[PDB]
Amino acid sequence: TCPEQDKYRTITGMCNNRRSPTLGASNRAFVRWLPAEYEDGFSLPYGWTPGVKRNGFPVALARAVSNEIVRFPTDQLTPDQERSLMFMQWGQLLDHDLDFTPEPAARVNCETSCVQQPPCFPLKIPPNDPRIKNQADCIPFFRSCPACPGSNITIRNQINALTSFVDASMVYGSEEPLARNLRNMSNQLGLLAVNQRFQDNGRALLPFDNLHDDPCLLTNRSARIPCFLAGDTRSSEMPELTSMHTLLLREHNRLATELKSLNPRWDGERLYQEARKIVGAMVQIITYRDYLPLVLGPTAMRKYLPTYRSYNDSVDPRIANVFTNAFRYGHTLIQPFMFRLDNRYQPMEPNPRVPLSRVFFASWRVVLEGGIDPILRGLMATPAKLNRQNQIAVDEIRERLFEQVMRIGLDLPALNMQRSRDHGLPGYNAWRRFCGLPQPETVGQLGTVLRNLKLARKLMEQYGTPNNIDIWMGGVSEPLKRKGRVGPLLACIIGTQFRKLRDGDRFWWENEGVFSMQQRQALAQISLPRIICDNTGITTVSKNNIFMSNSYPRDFVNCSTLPALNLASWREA
Amino acid sequence: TCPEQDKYRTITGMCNNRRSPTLGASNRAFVRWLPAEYEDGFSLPYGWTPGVKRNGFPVALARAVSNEIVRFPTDQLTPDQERSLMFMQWGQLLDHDLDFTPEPVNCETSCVQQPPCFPLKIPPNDPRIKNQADCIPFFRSCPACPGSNITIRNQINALTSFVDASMVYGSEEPLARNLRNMSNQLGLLAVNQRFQDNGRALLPFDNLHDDPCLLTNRSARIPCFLAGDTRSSEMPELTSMHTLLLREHNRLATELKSLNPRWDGERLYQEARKIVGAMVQIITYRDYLPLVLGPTAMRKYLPTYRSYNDSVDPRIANVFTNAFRYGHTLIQPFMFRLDNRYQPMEPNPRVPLSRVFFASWRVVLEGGIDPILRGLMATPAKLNRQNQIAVDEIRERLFEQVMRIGLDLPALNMQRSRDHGLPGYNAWRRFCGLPQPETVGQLGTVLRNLKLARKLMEQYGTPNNIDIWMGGVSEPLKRKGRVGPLLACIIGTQFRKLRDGDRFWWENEGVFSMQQRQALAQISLPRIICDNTGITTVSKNNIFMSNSYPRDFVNCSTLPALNLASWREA
Ligand SMILES: *[C@@H]1O[C@H](CO[C@@H]2O[C@@H](C)[C@@H](O)[C@@H](O)[C@@H]2O)[C@@H](O[C@@H]2O[C@H](CO)[C@@H](O[C@@H]3O[C@H](CO[C@H]4O[C@H](CO)[C@@H](O)[C@H](O)[C@@H]4O[C@@H]4O[C@H](CO)[C@@H](O)[C@H](O)[C@H]4NC(C)=O)[C@@H](O)[C@H](O[C@H]4O[C@H](CO)[C@@H](O)[C@H](O)[C@@H]4O)[C@@H]3O)[C@H](O)[C@H]2NC(C)=O)[C@H](O)[C@H]1NC(C)=O
Ligand SMILES: *[C@@H]1O[C@H](CO)[C@@H](O[C@@H]2O[C@H](CO)[C@@H](O[C@@H]3O[C@H](CO[C@H]4O[C@H](CO)[C@@H](O)[C@H](O[C@H]5O[C@H](CO)[C@@H](O)[C@H](O)[C@@H]5O)[C@@H]4O)[C@@H](O)[C@H](O[C@H]4O[C@H](CO)[C@@H](O)[C@H](O)[C@@H]4O)[C@@H]3O)[C@H](O)[C@H]2NC(C)=O)[C@H](O)[C@H]1NC(C)=O
Ligand SMILES: *[C@@H]1O[C@H](CO[C@@H]2O[C@@H](C)[C@@H](O)[C@@H](O)[C@@H]2O)[C@@H](O[C@@H]2O[C@H](CO)[C@@H](O[C@@H]3O[C@H](CO[C@H]4O[C@H](CO)[C@@H](O)[C@H](O)[C@@H]4O)[C@@H](O)[C@H](O[C@H]4O[C@H](CO)[C@@H](O)[C@H](O)[C@@H]4O)[C@@H]3O)[C@H](O)[C@H]2NC(C)=O)[C@H](O)[C@H]1NC(C)=O
Ligand code: HEM
Ligand code: HEM
Ligand SMILES: *[C@@H]1O[C@H](CO)[C@@H](O[C@@H]2O[C@H](CO)[C@@H](O[C@@H]3O[C@H](CO)[C@@H](O)[C@H](O)[C@@H]3O)[C@H](O)[C@H]2NC(C)=O)[C@H](O)[C@H]1NC(C)=O
Ligand SMILES: *[C@@H]1O[C@H](CO)[C@@H](O[C@@H]2O[C@H](CO)[C@@H](O)[C@H](O)[C@H]2NC(C)=O)[C@H](O)[C@H]1NC(C)=O
Ligand SMILES: *[C@@H]1O[C@H](CO)[C@@H](O[C@H]2O[C@H](CO)[C@@H](O)[C@H](O)[C@H]2NC(C)=O)[C@H](O)[C@H]1NC(C)=O
Ligand SMILES: Fc1ccc([C@@H]2CCNC[C@H]2COc2ccc3c(c2)OCO3)cc1
Ligand SMILES: *[C@@H]1O[C@H](CO)[C@@H](O)[C@H](O)[C@H]1NC(C)=O
Ligand SMILES: *[C@@H]1O[C@H](CO)[C@@H](O)[C@H](O)[C@H]1NC(C)=O
Ligand SMILES: [Ca+2]
Ligand SMILES: [Ca+2]
Ligand SMILES: [Cl-]
Ligand SMILES: [Cl-]
Ligand SMILES: [Cl-]
Ligand SMILES: [Cl-]
Ligand SMILES: [Cl-]
Ligand SMILES: [Cl-]
Ligand SMILES: [Cl-]
Ligand SMILES: [Cl-]
Ligand SMILES: [Cl-]
Ligand SMILES: [Cl-]
Repeated sequence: TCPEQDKYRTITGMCNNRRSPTLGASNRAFVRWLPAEYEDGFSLPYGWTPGVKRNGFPVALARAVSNEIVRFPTDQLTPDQERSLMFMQWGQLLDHDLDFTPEPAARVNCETSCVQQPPCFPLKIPPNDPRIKNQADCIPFFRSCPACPGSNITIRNQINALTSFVDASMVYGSEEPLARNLRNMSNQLGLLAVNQRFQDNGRALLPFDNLHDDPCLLTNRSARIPCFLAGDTRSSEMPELTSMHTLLLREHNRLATELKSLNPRWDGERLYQEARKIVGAMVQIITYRDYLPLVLGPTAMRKYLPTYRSYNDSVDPRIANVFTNAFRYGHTLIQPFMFRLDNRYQPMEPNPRVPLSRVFFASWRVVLEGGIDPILRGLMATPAKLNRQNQIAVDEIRERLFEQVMRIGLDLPALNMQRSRDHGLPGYNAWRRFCGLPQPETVGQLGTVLRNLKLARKLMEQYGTPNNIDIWMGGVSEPLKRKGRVGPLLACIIGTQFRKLRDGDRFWWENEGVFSMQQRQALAQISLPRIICDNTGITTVSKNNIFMSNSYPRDFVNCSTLPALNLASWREA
Repeated sequence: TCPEQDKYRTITGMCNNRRSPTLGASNRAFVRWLPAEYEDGFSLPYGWTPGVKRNGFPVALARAVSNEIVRFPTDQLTPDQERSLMFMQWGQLLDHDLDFTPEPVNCETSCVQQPPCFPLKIPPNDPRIKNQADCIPFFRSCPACPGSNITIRNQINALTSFVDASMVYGSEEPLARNLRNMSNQLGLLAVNQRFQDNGRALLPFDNLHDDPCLLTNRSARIPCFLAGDTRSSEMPELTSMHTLLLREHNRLATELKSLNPRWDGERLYQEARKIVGAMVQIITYRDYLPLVLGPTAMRKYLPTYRSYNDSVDPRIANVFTNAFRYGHTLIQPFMFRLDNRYQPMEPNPRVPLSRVFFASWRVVLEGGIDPILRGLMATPAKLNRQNQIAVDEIRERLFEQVMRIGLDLPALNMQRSRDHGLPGYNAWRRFCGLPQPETVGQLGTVLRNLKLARKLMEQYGTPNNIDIWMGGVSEPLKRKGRVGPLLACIIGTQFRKLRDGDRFWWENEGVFSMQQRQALAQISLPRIICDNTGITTVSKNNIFMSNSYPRDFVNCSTLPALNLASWREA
């Protein structure tokens, strides 16, 4: 059973909820907000058996839907005047705090075969594909690991390998073996392990991982730079993400250092926990104070996230299956380059803009092409992409995803849609209904909902009914909320999820007993610009709201102008 | 994939809901309305490991709770002036339409706590069981995902959730074909080939490996019956109702053959089955449930039907399997049999319940079903009172004749809720939007009974830990109902989903013609008894309320029969 008193989070999230102690813990099934919809009722995804209809209509190929609706010419790309690319990157990093859906290891081999045999669910290629002319080819896809393998009885559900809580588990890990390996066990300073072979202008980099089949090595053979080791396994997927992970590692070590000065008699354990506790609170505050309001807009923010009252032990904090797909809205924010800038915020030469298809798993570009400062600068001073109904997502992810390290480039929009079918998620209208929103039955009604009859027509041509529209596709097709970057449906799902992660987290930073009133006063002062200042060689940063500020010099200030975190109230006699 | 058109229910309930076709089908996990509460978070029930507390307090022995709170002296028993014993029996029969939770080696003879056994420990100073090294046998319910460290243990419903008379027809296709008369093209159910009840049909016999009905008598050598549900023989009153509905099927198939001579056996079976199903729905929702819930809760939880809603989940909830056991408080300690003058039928007009369990011989050799049905109609149910919860015939002597020791059904109810990982009273109160008492004083207010509140806190320590059955049946009854607010909410909520989420609900456009629905509105359970037994005087009005001979009785000739005119075809 659970300790009747405790001071800190467990690593796995076990015991956050004392009455049902696995809720929000790692390696458990997702909760379902709606009953699953599988071709055979309990296991096989729609699109599995050729010729089998969904709810009266043919299943559209995920790749076909991507081609006809998501595809757009890259020269048309609209930059978001009101959002930085840091808005995109915080979303990915946050996602990697919340959910990871494990797949079986490459092994019959889904990566090299186009045979549809468990556990493979390859994406078929439509006729007249702009890229893949051989229709006997396919895009690789492994089905998500089931919670109960080989069962006839259970309705297939998938697994979340992370703690659902906003607890910085992407830094500290969600399993105890990994969480100990991430720590510096050389001394009693309560530090996280740092790279022993390289530094970034004197500052720390993430340790290297020891992988059986390391993909970062494939991106540059001569460089011989492996993937990094972090709390989450996807830390090296793009260098912008790596940058944020690195930034938070440093911030942990900085805090543990300052707490050692302040409380000299604290051992390594106490320093680690207390630093971890703060980093967690900082991720909560940036997310709920700065990030989410700009996702949802002010109306939805009031509706779905009213003022915090207190912890409610009857609120289920698990990640919902649908959330893993809906929170992928952020794929519409992705620019087709990685932007690097020098200390004058000027294109850092020789390669200021690297195509995304050449940065995936390219840990070598962090170690050998100037560290994280140029990348963080690019995030702060470049605009996000804007989602528009005829410019949904760029070809660097739709045509060339992981191009360097796979037999064929993937299509992330199409994977989003195959994945929703794999997970047995209901269609657009079922989720509309779940959210208390009107459900369009006809092309005209869908036109009204989308304020776009052209797009409504394309969707009905693919899907036949709005009942069958894949949740991602429908969600991101919707016109955006005032001062937000999602439509009503995604607002509802995302809002609902984050409310539960807050109200049902016993260690929420505002919950009575977690922090003293003076510590909460102090924590209210933190910001992400400040964290960049404290832990990089950057001295000019974005004005608050870092997710909106996107134009040099107009939206920038000196580091000296910003309030630091005062750790005075953490001192003990 | 589901047939895009169909006329009749599948046997398994597959394809009722076309978007999620397993919903309400047989042999699937229960739905959870709340997250499970297990000692280890995912599998072990509270009370499993000695010394491990629940939510700050020791776990009370289920048998101790039964002894201190459920036990009452049988001479104090209060009869319900407003409810027949038929009200009790229809509840059990309906339950056997909705849910059966299957179990799996050594649990029947061993008191060692080793999976899958979860034996009930005996407290000191037990009124009945003096040997503290003994125990009450208990098998844990089967898990949906055996041996998993990942999944939160959930249990299985072997029946169709729908109100579809699956206790008559079966919930699996092998069994459903064996229940049919495949000798001819009349669409009949199989009847007993060795015995009759004054010329009328009895249920076939089952072929069981370990048949308990044989143990009851022994010289009589009468095995258990075979029905849609495996529990048909558990008491003869239940057997009577099963038998009654078998006859009613065969009667309807007969009349439809006259009316439509060119219909084959399949068409007759399905069309008769369709009617019997509608009759079970109508008696349940029109006659039964209003008297369970009372008029307030009935309006709240079961407003006027509109139409089928394919987004309503019709699965049975895990908690319902335990909450709907409220009907154990309605059970009288005798089986009552009456002759055609409604007078004690000799020999043995009142048999102790501990001598009727699995006693199929008493149907075949002691006068058939007419005396039993008469006893149900003309005897009062027991009334649930806070100091008279459940009788010792089920608390002390359950299944005494057919196993090594008498069971305690109230205690099993409570061990079972822990087995299933159900939250305690307050979590369910909260789920229902009801106030959650934290102190003995608040619990006194809620129960309108400070004495009972004190006893419960002595056992449980907090209202958070009170077992759902125990808490539910402790609550004062609603005006003109026989459950409190919490059970009203759970039961009401469940039956609303079974109605609004059933594609084959009898009022749903397209199931029956408008003329067939006019005709079906006329059916009643008294009528069904008339049509299919040698009984000619039956209960008035609301059979579940009518409980006193002659005051509440009428002649069969006074009642309208079911007009099958609108079932005729060219
Ligand atoms: C601590 O947090 C608990 C969880 O709250 C939910 O999650 C949090 C994060 C917020 O988003 C909350 O706003 C959200 O509600 C709270 O407990 C919940 O309280 C509500 C209100 O009393 C309870 O609702 C009641 O549910 C009864 C049972 O029926 C429910 O379940 C069925 C199957 O699950 C489903 O068919 C029903 O639709 C219903 O589901 C609820 O729907 C309503 C509205 O869409 C929601 O408000 C509920 O959250 C849903 N619950 C679930 C579990 O999915 C109903 O009978 C009852 O409504 C009846 O009475 C009211 C007036 O009395 C009438 O308006 C209405 O006509 C109806 O007849 C009510 O809806 C809910 O079950 C509780 N959840 C749990 C886990 O117990 C706590 O209240 C909160 N405590 C504090 C101090 O803040
Ligand atoms: C756990 O935590 C500890 C403490 O925080 C980490 O210790 C650090 O290890 C790294 C790498 O293993 C060291 O970096 C190397 O530094 C040497 C020279 O060290 C000197 O200069 C430092 C510069 O600021 C200075 O801090 C050092 O002072 C400390 O150490 C001395 C002597 O032990 C001690 O007495 C003092 O009191 C201080 O504690 C010292 O003056 C440098 O030569 C190395 O160069 C490498 O890289 C180059 C390429 O640029 C390569 O070409 C070289 O040949 C070589 O490979 C390297 O930069 C760092 O000095 C350590 N810091 C401290 C505070 O001890 C430890 O790593 C953590 N473990 C894990 C797993 O994270
Ligand atoms: C057909 O039936 C559908 C299900 O009906 C339910 O069961 C039947 C038998 C009745 O009891 C009925 O009353 C039940 O509703 C029905 O769909 C349901 O419609 C409601 C209302 O639109 C939906 O509730 C809304 O849900 C969203 C999402 O949150 C829910 O899920 C989370 C996670 O599980 C829970 O924590 C929440 O408590 C919710 O349960 C909510 O965001 C939303 O509340 C917000 O918006 C409303 C309206 O503005 C505000 O009043 C609130 O304060 C919030 O701001 C609602 O709670 C429900 O999800 C939905 N269920 C399904 C399965 O879709 C359907 O409408 C019926 N249709 C017809 C045609 O008859
Ligand atoms: C490479 C990828 C990115 C590069 C910038 C990227 C970005 C984001 C943002 C901005 C997100 C949210 C705001 C976000 C969320 C989630 N993603 Fe996505 N993403 C990249 C790559 C992937 C890939 C590949 C997947 C898996 C696709 C598949 O179905 O096979 C992916 C998923 C997700 C996801 C679900 C996570 C999970 O539980 O497994 C998000 C919530 N991303 N990304
Ligand atoms: C013998 C038993 C009965 C009568 C002589 C009897 C009566 C009822 C009524 C009147 C019910 C509803 C109003 C009702 C519901 C449910 N019961 Fe209960 N019951 C008798 C015996 C049992 C036994 C034995 C069990 C199982 C005991 C255990 O848990 O160890 C039992 C259960 C149930 C039940 C749950 C059924 C399931 O899903 O498996 C009801 C809904 N009854 N009974
Ligand atoms: C088990 O079943 C047997 C029947 O198979 C039961 O035996 C029966 O007991 C009754 C007791 O009244 C006998 O009734 C008697 O019948 C005779 C002849 O008409 C009559 O003279 C007596 O006055 C009385 O009415 C019945 O005949 C007898 N049947 C047989 C075949 O022996 C037995 O009692 C059952 N087990 C029990 C209840 O312990
Ligand atoms: C199947 O149905 C037939 C016809 O309804 C049953 O046959 C009758 O059986 C009774 C007694 O068992 C006989 O006395 C009648 O003379 C038979 N009637 C006819 C028309 O043949 C048959 O027994 C049924 N089978 C089962 C298993 O119930
Ligand atoms: C692979 O990594 C090497 C580092 O090992 C990167 O480049 C090297 O190539 C640059 C390209 O202009 C040279 O200017 C560098 O001096 C050189 N560095 C070393 C140590 O050899 C190389 O560009 C990477 N390859 C690709 C195609 O990106
Ligand atoms: F640890 C993890 C990181 C990323 C994931 C991703 C989840 C979505 N599906 C694709 C997965 C990436 O798999 C890859 C990527 C590059 C490769 C590779 C396989 O073989 C050699 O080069 C899974 C596990
Ligand atoms: C689960 O854990 C138990 C208890 O230690 C172990 O005996 C069992 O073999 C494990 N099984 C699986 C399938 O993970
Ligand atoms: C039923 O008919 C009988 C005659 O068989 C008659 O005496 C009796 O009064 C009728 N009604 C009632 C209520 O018993
Ligand atoms: Ca987490
Ligand atoms: Ca049924
Ligand atoms: Cl879901
Ligand atoms: Cl290293
Ligand atoms: Cl905040
Ligand atoms: Cl368009
Ligand atoms: Cl700078
Ligand atoms: Cl439940
Ligand atoms: Cl037989
Ligand atoms: Cl009705
Ligand atoms: Cl025996
Ligand atoms: Cl009392």
